Amino acid sequence: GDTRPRFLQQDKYECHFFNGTERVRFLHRDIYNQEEDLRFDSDVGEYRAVTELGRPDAEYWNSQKDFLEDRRAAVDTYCRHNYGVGESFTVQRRVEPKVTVYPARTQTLQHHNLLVCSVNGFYPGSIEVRWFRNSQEEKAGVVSTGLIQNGDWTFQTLVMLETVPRSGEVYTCQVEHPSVTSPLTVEWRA
Amino acid sequence: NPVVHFFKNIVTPRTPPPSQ
Amino acid sequence: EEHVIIQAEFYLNPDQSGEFMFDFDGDEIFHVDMAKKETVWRLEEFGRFASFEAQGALANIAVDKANLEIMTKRSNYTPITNVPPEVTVLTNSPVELREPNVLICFIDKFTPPVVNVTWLRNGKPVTTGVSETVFLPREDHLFRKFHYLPFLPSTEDVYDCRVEHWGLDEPLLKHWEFD
Repeated sequence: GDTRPRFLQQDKYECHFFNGTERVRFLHRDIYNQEEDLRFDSDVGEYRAVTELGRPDAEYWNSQKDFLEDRRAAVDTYCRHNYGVGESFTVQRRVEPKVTVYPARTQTLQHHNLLVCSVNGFYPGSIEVRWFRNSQEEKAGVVSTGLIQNGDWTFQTLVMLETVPRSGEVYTCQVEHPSVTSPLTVEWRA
Repeated sequence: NPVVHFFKNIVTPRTPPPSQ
Repeated sequence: EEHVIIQAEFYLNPDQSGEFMFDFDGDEIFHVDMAKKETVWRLEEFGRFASFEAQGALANIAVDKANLEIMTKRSNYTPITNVPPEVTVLTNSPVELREPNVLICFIDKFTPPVVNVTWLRNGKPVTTGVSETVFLPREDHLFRKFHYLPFLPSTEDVYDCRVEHWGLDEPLLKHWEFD
């Protein structure tokens, strides 16, 4: 029942890495409530107000030679340093997907068959999941939940396939992920 | 001297008072 | 672009809540427990390769509070607009009776970063073994958050994730049950 006005202050120090640390872009974003008002982009070299609220600050910080020089070295002293420290368990993190196939536990339309290909606990998020009706990618009648974050450095994604149970058919879910040298496959005995 | 690797944080400075 | 590391911090008035965390491609590397004054690694293994002096975070937060006070006045005391959360409940993995699993309550796209989340089993609150993440940053400056509930699948149990937020007309309930 607390309806008092809230006032929020956010500050984000961003380090964007391209091709290893070949190219690094440092960014300081100051956000009031939900509006970024001040920003320091390593590509610009100085603070600049994004909204009027940051104008006073941009003018002040820029007039601070020492400070301004420190922020100009962030790409190295801050960004590359941290990247070096965390690379081993972040940039290099890799967890193989656990693939399982099964028919949806709930069905609407009863002559068709909803097959579910669950790809669980993988990392990085980059992944390719495809269906194959014996040796023909059923690019049609395929719906996916898209990439889903579990919040614990693992992703999951379900790719459903609408089918019609016919004797002799052997559906196969094929998964490609950077954690494996060859694609993972799981067949479904119809 | 095992050596410890620390993540570094940017230090946020205090905004000056508006004055008057 | 390939990888992004973000040091995200915030201070909220009048709640007087502050947060300091590091994000790597949308996942939390660690955050600092303001109360215990200690760094908390998202995955235990992280702290075995890196360290972070929590005192550094505490100093930044005290500064953020001081800066907020000035910004609040400078803005003519304009408060933040409540943006209600999107809530989804899912399982860590495909369920199977008697196989331990985890229920995930994902609270997304909301602000300010204050939310009350509760887990309900057959209508009664449950807290045994539950855990949660701090508020995670979004590029639009709203927030994300995860709540977890380990459980033993049962065809007789019905679970709810109950979410409260000032931007909601009523508390929200997201249902999940074996089926």
